[PDB]
Amino acid sequence: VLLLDVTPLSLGIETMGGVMTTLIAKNTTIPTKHSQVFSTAEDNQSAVTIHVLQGERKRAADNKSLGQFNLDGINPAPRGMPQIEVTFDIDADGILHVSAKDKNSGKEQKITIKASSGLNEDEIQKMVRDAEANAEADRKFEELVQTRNQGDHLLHSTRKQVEEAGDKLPADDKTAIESALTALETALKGEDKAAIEAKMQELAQVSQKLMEIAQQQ
Amino acid sequence: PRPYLPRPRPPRP
Repeated sequence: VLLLDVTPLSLGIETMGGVMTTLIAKNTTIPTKHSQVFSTAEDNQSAVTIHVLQGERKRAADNKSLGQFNLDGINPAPRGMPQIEVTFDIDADGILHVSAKDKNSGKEQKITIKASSGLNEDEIQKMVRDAEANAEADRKFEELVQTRNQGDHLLHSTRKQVEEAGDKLPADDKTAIESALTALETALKGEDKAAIEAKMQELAQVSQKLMEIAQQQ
Repeated sequence: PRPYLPRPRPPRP
């Protein structure tokens, strides 16, 4: 054949730290369907937002938003443990159906995105060239995000542990922990991997008595 | 293994 009807750009969803995760690759023939299992970003997260994106960039913010919906009622669990199956199905009319289902709770939500949605022909070409020009930067970004996400997880577990510790935690330690949490927060907004890892360390150094407390029966 | 999803945005602070 000299003509194939295809989805012109990659389609996927936003995942923790502003990353596009692709479910259907650019230039896939239609009709087509693919599924991938995702999980929660934080301990005891009760809901997830499925932000649907079209484009080739690894930074979610530089792709085209097609829609979003939420799925709630996720039962309490450690982050990473719930199984949220997300399915993209593009039919022969180019209509995109996106669903998310939590395997433990059985709850599901879906949206339908009409075929005219997303980028036009001129924006499609610009997008492909944009991603080609930014391929190395986007590699660096994904590295930065793995470190940001560790940073983010430590900040949350530490805050949870301070709450649970309450007045068992000495006043000098809480002050030092508070400062170090704020510092980690600030670093996480920059693009410097070493700076994040550095504040993670500074937080750990003031956290020994806390770790001891969290650890006992 | 699985990639992680963000939570819905709460009301503005």
